Order: sequence, then structure tokens, then C-alpha cells
Amino acid sequence: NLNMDLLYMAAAVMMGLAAIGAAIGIGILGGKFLEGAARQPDLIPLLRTQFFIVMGLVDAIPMIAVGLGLYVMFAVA
Amino acid sequence: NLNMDLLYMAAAVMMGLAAIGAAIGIGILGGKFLEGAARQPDLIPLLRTQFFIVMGLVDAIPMIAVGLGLYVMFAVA
Amino acid sequence: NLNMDLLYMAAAVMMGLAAIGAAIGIGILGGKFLEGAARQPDLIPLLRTQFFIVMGLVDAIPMIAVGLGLYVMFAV
Amino acid sequence: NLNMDLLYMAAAVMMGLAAIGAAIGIGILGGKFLEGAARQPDLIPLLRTQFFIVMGLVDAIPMIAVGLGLYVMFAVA
Amino acid sequence: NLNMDLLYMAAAVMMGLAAIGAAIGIGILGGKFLEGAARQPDLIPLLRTQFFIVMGLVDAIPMIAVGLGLYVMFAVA
Amino acid sequence: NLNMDLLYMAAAVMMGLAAIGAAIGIGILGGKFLEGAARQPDLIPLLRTQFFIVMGLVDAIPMIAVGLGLYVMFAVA
Amino acid sequence: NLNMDLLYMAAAVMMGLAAIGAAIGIGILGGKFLEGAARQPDLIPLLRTQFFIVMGLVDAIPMIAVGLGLYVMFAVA
Amino acid sequence: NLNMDLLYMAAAVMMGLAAIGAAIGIGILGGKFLEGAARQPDLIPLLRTQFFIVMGLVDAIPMIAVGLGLYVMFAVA
Amino acid sequence: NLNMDLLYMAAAVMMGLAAIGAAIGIGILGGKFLEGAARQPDLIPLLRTQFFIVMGLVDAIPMIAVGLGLYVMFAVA
Amino acid sequence: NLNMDLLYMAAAVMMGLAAIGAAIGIGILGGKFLEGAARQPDLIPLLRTQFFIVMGLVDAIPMIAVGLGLYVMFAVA
Amino acid sequence: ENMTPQDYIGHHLNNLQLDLRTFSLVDPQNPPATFWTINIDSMFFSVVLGLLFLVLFRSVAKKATSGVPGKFQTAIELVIGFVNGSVKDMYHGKSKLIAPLALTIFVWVFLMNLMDLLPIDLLPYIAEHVLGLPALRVVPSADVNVTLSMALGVFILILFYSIKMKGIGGFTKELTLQPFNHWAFIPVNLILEGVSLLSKPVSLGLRLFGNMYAGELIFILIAGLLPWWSQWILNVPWAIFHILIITLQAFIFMVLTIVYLSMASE
Amino acid sequence: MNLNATILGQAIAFVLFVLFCMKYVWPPLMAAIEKRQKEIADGLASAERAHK
Amino acid sequence: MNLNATILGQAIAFVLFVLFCMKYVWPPLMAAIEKRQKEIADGLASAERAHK
Amino acid sequence: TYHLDVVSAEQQMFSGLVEKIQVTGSEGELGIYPGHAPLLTAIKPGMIRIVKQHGHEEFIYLSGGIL
Repeated sequence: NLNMDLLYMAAAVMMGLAAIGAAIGIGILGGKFLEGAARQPDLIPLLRTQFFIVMGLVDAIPMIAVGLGLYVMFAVA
Repeated sequence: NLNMDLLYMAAAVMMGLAAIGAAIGIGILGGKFLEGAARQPDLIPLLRTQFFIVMGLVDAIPMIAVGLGLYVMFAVA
Repeated sequence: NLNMDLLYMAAAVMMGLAAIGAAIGIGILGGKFLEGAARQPDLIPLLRTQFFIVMGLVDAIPMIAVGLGLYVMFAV
Repeated sequence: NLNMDLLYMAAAVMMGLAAIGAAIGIGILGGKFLEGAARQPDLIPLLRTQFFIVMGLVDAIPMIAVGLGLYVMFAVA
Repeated sequence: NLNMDLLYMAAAVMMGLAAIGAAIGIGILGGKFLEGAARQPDLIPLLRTQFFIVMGLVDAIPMIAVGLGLYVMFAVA
Repeated sequence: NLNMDLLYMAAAVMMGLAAIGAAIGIGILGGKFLEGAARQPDLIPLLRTQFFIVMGLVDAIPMIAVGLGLYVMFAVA
Repeated sequence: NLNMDLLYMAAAVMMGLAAIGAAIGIGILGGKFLEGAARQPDLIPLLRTQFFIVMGLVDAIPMIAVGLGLYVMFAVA
Repeated sequence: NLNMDLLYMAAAVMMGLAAIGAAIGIGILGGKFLEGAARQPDLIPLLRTQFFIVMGLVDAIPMIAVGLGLYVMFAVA
Repeated sequence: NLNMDLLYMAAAVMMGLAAIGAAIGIGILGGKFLEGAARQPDLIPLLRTQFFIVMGLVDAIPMIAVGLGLYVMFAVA
Repeated sequence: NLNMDLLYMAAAVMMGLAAIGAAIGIGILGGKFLEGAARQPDLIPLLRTQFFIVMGLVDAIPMIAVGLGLYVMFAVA
Repeated sequence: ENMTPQDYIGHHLNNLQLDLRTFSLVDPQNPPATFWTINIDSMFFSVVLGLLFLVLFRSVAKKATSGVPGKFQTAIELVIGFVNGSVKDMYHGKSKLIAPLALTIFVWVFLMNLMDLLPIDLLPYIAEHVLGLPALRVVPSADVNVTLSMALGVFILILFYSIKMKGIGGFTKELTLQPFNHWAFIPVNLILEGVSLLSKPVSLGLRLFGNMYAGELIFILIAGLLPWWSQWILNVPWAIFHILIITLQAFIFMVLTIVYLSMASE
Repeated sequence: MNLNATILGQAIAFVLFVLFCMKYVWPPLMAAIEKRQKEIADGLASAERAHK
Repeated sequence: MNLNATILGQAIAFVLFVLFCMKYVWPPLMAAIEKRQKEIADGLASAERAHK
Repeated sequence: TYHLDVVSAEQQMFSGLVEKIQVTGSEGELGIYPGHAPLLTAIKPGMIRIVKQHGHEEFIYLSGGIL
């Protein structure tokens, strides 16, 4: 039975830590982007481009985590 | 009984960690938004729009975690 | 029996981590609010509006966590 | 029996996390208060009002945790 | 018997988390107080007054936690 | 036999921690990248090179961790 | 009698969290003290006074934790 | 079970904590690298040389845990 | 079997947390020291004399935990 | 058999915590070193001397933890 | 005398309780169950120290001169002006109560803490052997019941002043409407502000209790565990630190009392 | 530790030391200190008035 | 355990603590009192000079 | 509204009451509403936006200075 039960916890930890990492990293990076926007409002279309360029790197691993969590919760269950 | 007593802890880890991540990430981002808005009251709506844009990125993974924690807690029971 | 006491442990984990989140994030936000008020003391009524705007989304998840803690605790 | 030994542990974890949260949140908020007073101490009476106005919300939830921890320790026992 | 083993651990968790919270909160607040005192000597007494105003609020929940951990240690176990 | 679940648990831990680190370190580094880019908006092609030069180092150990987590999950388990 | 090893663990956790709290609080506080000295090097004997006044509070809870952990580890065990 | 599964958990802990440290320390360090490179866009070679000098020391002690976790998984288990 | 083993686990947790505490605290303290040395290099011989004083307090409490971890491992066996 | 198989986990805990502590401490220290080197580039050979001075104190506690973790793994288990 | 070190440390944490049902001394080995069992050692040392404070201050308040003050009068007036300035700095009302209340709090708590410095087993030894009493511990502030006693008194003052200086109407408004300011959030607002009101006195009492208790408990440990020839090198570096603690833990009590009473009315 | 009736006995000792202090101890000491302060202040004030 | 040895070690440590006190804690207090009587005498001296 | 003065070393360039201004401060664009906390900063060369009471905007070109 435990082969069924524990897996929901093993995905629980994965999708908790993924959420903390992604939320905190994007919060920091977006905060710096916002302070840059407030000072150089004209550069907004440039800083936004660079912000999106960089965000895909922080979002890289957390989505491995979240997809493996969904798999384990539904695929192997 | 023996089975269900652990799925509520599986939900608990997901949602505690997701609440921490989302709360602190939005806290940082909103703090930077308020600083930039306190420098320039005139840009407040533009900074608000950029804030809401980035904030959608902020709580995506946290909200996947909230959905799956509610699922486990009310659909797998 | 062993069933119920673990429910309270999970409820405690939920409602403690929610407290951590909702305290630290609103502290980080209110510190910036306060320095901005000390900077533009006339715009205080204007800045407090945005402060609550963002406070709501900060509290978004901790409140779901709290309601599920109370559910697990008393409703099952 | 095991019930009280585990319930004391549940209350312990709940109040411990509540204390960490409330203490660090009011510590940050107060650090900002003190810096804003240090720059100009005639706004002490005003910053010290906004300070409580915000501390009332900073310590909202942590006292929900304390409130239920005390309940579990003294009412559920 | 089984009681004291777990009860001592519960008190231990409680007071460890209390020690983390109070120490870090007072560290931040005192760091800001000392930077303010270095910025503007001759205001040391007024800033110290305000510092104690805040420090009194910081340590509340940690001190309830310390009190109840000692209660558990020397009253229940 | 029951052994197989602890391997998934171990990979969950390993990859979650690798995700935490790989997210937050790059979050900081990119926040500073943007902060530097807002200052000298013409030095983006240079700062953006130095950024990858350093970012190669940040994610290495997280990448080792992620690969070993994947091996443990699919190959061994 | 299994009782003893668990009490040793309960003392270890108390003293470890106390060590973390009392080390990081005083590190943050001493960093601000030192940057204050760098600015007003002739005021050092006054900021040492204020620093020792405040540090007696950072070590309030951590030293109680150390005492009770050292107690449980010897007196009880 | 107990033999093989726990060793994978020990490696998981080792190479998750090593990931945390080796990621966040280099993120912090590279943030200041990129700030200096934004203040002094001529020094970039000198500052990157200093950055590698220190980064070797930063990453060194995580790598002990990395090699040792690979050893534990493959050599021991 | 498991009586002597777990003593090593308690020593491990104790020394691990002590190491984190002393490491992070002296890291912050020496960071502020280096900043003060950079701003006024001709003042270094005094800031170092104050740095050692503070550092003595910082690590002081992590080091009795170090002593007790060594005690638990060797002396209690 | 569980006795030494868990000693492997104990060394894992100990030296993983040591790893993150030393890594983050040196990261902060080096970040401040680089900022100093950026403010006074004529001064690098002195600030690096001081940095090596204090980096020996930072890791001092981490290094013995590494020694003891390696010992527990190879010598004991 | 078969004192095992774990048992000697035990006897030191025993109060000298007297039972009020029969006015009899509660023996350490069996603790009777009841709420009616006064801790006698502490209440004595507490009333005695308050009497010593009041006598010392009165034998000068009845003589103080406006010329060049004596070397003893000067020491008292120093602390008088210190407490008076701490009050003036944090209170502007006309109440005559606040200043003497803070003076008594500061000096009395300071003296009670001062007991912590004496050799642990001096008075307990004299109390067992010379008099015959079964147990004694001589630090009043290292006991729960006195500290929260003062906290509850100050709490009743908090309520008295909150009612007087803004009336039941403003008091009920503050309790309910804050901090969310909407009548929708009143139900929750009462819990937060209600306990947060309760948090002040409880935390006040426990800040003093925990510190004094666990600063005493060290001397009991250093005394019992280490051999006589090694006790000093760990004892004196602890008392040199508790000399700072005893002062700070009385000054903080005074200051927070002043603050709670002044922020209640204004 | 263990709560006791002593929390009640100590509330008697506390209140009584606050009343006797409030009445007898504080008022006279502050009276004497203010009596010194006033004399030096106004004496020097008279001194600077006559100088002009 | 022998209890007399503990009473010996506590006496040793108390002697050492008193010897620290006399030479680091007491001199400051007497200095403060002496300096406040110096101040008060001068301030009375101010009123005497003012009468002159 | 508050009182703004723009003065060169040679001649006065502006005066009067103002609703707000926008300057390109040294560390980044900046905006001074009434009651603003005491601030001191260098400003980069460029235009300074004024909106005189009753909303009358005007631009002055400043080669630089200290605000």
C-alpha cells in the first residue's frame, strides 16, 4: 500500500521546493527589474526584453521539478 | 484509518512551502514596486502594470502547488 | 488513535509555514511602505492604497493554507 | 498515551514557526522605522503611528498560530 | 517511559525556534539602531528609547514560546 | 520488496535542493546584471558576456545533482 | 533503556539552533558596529558601549537554550 | 532494503546541500562581480581574474561533497 | 546496535548547525570589515583589532557546541 | 546492516551542512572583497591579504567538520 | 551524604512551599496537589528586598538637602533623575502614579535579580543546617509566580488607563475596527487585538522569568558537575555576564511598563 | 514551572510598595531636586539681568 | 559527590568575582557620584559668583 | 505647492511656486512632489520638467547641477 501512499508525499516535497525556488528567484529578479524601470522609464522595453531573457534560466530547473512531480503524482501514482 | 492519515501531510508540505514561496516573492516584488512608486508618483500606473505583469510570473508554480494540494486533500482524500 | 494525532501535526505544519510566509512577506513589504511614507509624507494616503493592493496577493496563499489547516484540524 | 506526546510536538512546531515569523517580520519593519527616524527625528510621532498601523497586520496570522497552539496544548492536551 | 523522551524533544524544538527568531529579529533591529547612532550621535538616547519600544514587541512570541518550553520541561516532564 | 520508494524520495530531495540553489543563485546574479545594465545601457553586449561566464559556474553542481537525480529515478529505481 | 539517546538528540537540536541564532544575530550586529566605526573612528568607545548594551539582548534566548540543552544532556540523561 | 536505499538518501542529502551552497555562494559573488564590471568597464579582466581566484575557494568545499556523493552512490551502493 | 549509532547522528546535527552559524556570522562580519578597510585603508590596524574582539563573541557560542559534539562522539562513544 | 549504513547518512548530514555554511560565508566575504577592489583598484594586493587572513577564520570550523565527516565514513563505517 | 550530581542539581530546583490547607511544609519528595501552597522562601526574600529598598530611600527622602548632597544621597538622586528622565522621555500625561511605579519596578526587580550573584549554596546550606528547613532557593525573580504577579498588576493598570483616558467607546472602537478598518473584518479583528493585548503582560513576565531562571540554572550546573578546582574558570566568566543581564532585565521591565501605560492613554 | 497561589500573595506585596512609595518616597525627593534646580536657574538669571 | 568540595569551589569563584568587581565596576560608580557632586558644587558656585 | 528656485552661478533662471518637477537625477530619473523628505543629489545634463501652479508645464534645459 505504501508504494501508493508515499509517492504523493514524494511529489509534495518536489513541488513545494520547486515553488519556493521559482517564486523567490523571480521575485528578486523582478524587483530589480522594477527598480530599474522606475529610474529609467524610457528603457522599459529594453529591460523587459533582458528580464524575459534571464527569467527562462531561473525557470529552467523548477519546471523539471514540477513536471516530474506531476508525473509521479499521476503517472506512477 | 491507516491509509488516509498521510495524504493530509502530503498536502501540508505542498501548501506550506508554496505559501512561503509565493508570499515572500510577492513581498519582495511589491516592496520594489512601492519604492519605485515612491520615487515617481507619476509613473505609478505604469509601474502597477509592470508589477501585475511580473506578478503573474511570480505565483505560477506556487499555484500549481496549491491546485495539486487541494486535489490531493479533496480528491484523493 | 494514531489517525488523529498525525492530522494535528500536518495542520500545525500548514499553519506554521503559512505564518512564516505571511509575516516575512508583509514585513518586507511594510518596511518599504514605511520608508516611502517617510519620503513622501503627503502621498501616504496614495501609497497605502497600493500597499493594500499588493498585501492582498501576498496574503493570497497563506489564507488558503490557513483554511485547509482549520479544515484538517476540525473538519476531519 | 501517544496522543498527548504527539500533540505537544504539534503545538511546539506551530508556536515555534509562529515565533520565528512574527519576530523577524517586526524586526525588519522596526529596522526601517528606526532608519527613517534617524534621518529626521521629528517624524518620530508619525512614523511611530504608521509603525503600529503596519505591525497590527504583520502580527495577524502569527497569533492565529499561537491561538491554536495554546488550544491544542491546553484544550486537546 | 515513552513520555519524557518526546516531551524533552518538544521543548527542545520550541526553544530552538524561539532562539532563532528572537536572535535574528534583534540582530536586524540593533544593526539598524547602530547605523542610526553612527549616523547621528547626540541622538543615541532617543534612538535607544525607540529601539526598546520595538524590541519589546519583537520578543513577545519568542518569550511565550520560551516560557511554555520551560513549562513543558519542568512542569510536564 | 519495499525498497524502491526510498530511491524516489532520495531523488526528490536531491533534485529539489538542486532546483533551490540553481534558481536563487542565478536570481541574485541576474538581479545584479540588470542593475548594472540599467546604469550603462550600452555595455549590455559586454555585461551579458561576463554574465554567462560566471553563470556557467553557478549551475554546475546543481547540474551534477540533477543528472544524478535523473539517473537514480529512471536508471536505478 | 532507550531513553537516553533521544535526550541527547533533544539537547543537540537545542544547542544547534541556539548556535545558529546567536552567531548570525551577533554577526549582523557587529557588521553594523564595524561599519559605524569606519565612519567615526573616534566614537568607537561609545559604540562599543551601545553594542554591548544591545548584544546582551541578542543572547537572551540563545543562552537560555544553551543552558537547558546542557542541562538535559547531563542532569536528566 | 535498509542497506541500499539509505545510501542513496545520504548521497541525496550530500549533493543537494552541496548544490545549495555552491549555487548561492557563486550567485552572491557574481552579483558583485557584475556590479564592479558595471562601475569600471575597463577592469573586467582584472576583476574576473580575482573572481576566479575566490571562486575556486568558494566551490572547492562543495566539490568534496560532490565527489563523495558520487562515491557513496556508485562505489558503496 | 542503534544506541551507539544515534549518538553520532546527534553529534552530526550539532556540529553541522554550529558550522553554519559560525560560518555565516563571520562571513557577514568580515564582509563589513573588508568594506571598512576599503573605504579607509590607513585605518585597517584598528578595524582589525575591533574585528577580532567581535569575532570572539560571534564564534564563542558555536564553539561550546563544537566541544560538546566532540564530547558526544569520542567521550560518550 | 543498519548500524553503519546510517553512519553514512550521519556524515552526509554533517558535511553537507558544513559545505553550505562555508560556501555562503566565503561568498559574502568575497563579494565584499570584490566591491572593495572595485572602489580602490590600486589597493587590491592589500585587501586580498586581509581576505585570506579572515577566510582562514571562516572555514576553520567547517574544515574540522569535513575531517570528522570523512573520518566517520571511511574510518568508522 | 549520598548526593549524586543529578540529585544535588534536583534538590536545588525545589521551592520551600507551605500548604495553606494546614499551614504545613510541603516536603520535596511528594508534592501535594492544590493551588493553595505558598512558596515561602521567595515571598520573604521579596518582601524583605522591597522593605530594604523603601527603607533606604525613605531614610534619605526624609532628610535630602538642597546644598551639596552627601555621597550617599547623591547615589539615590542619580537613579531618581534617571527613572524620571526615562519617564519624561516616554510619557506626557499628568498621572502621578507612573513615576513611582517605574521607580519601584526598576529598583525592586534589580535587587531581586541581584540575589543571583551570591554563592548558590550559601544561604541554602545555612537554611538547612542552622535552621533546619528542608529546602531553599533565594532568587525571587527566578520563580514564575512573582514575575507574572507584577505583569498582571501592570495589566490591570493597562485596562484601567485604557478605559479612563479614552472611555469604553474609543476602547471598543480600537479593539474592533483596527487593524483592517472595515466592519467586515471586525470578527477577526477582535482575536488579533484581543490576544495582542494579552500578549504584552504575559511576555513581560516571561521575559524576566526565563532569563533569571536559566541564569540561575547555570550556577546550579557549574556547581554540581565540575570539580571544585575547575569551577571558577567557568563560573566567574558567567557572573561577569549576568551582571549585565540583571541590569538589562530590570531596565527593560521598567521601560516597557512605562511604554504600555503611556501608549494606552495617549 | 508550576503556577501557585504565590502569584496572589505577591500582588498584595506589590500594590502596597507602590502606594507607600508614591506618597512618601518620590514626592519629597523630587521636591528637593527641583528646589535645587530652580535656585541655580533663577539665581544665574538674576545675575545676567543685572549685568545688562 | 562530595558537597564540601562544591562549597570550596563556589567560595573560590566568588572571591575571584569580587576581586573583578572592585577593580572594574565599583570605581566607575564612585567616579560618577564624585563628578555629580563636583557639578552641583560648581553650580552653587555659579549662584555665589552671580551674587558677587 | 512649494517654492522652486533654479539659479546659475551667474543669473537666476526661474522662480515661483510649483506643483511638482521631474529631474534626471544622477542615480536615475526622479520626481519631487511637495513635502518631499530632505534630499541632496547631482543631476545629469538634460531637460527639467516643471508644472507651475495651474498645471502650466515648461521645460528648462540644465547642463547639470546639484539639487
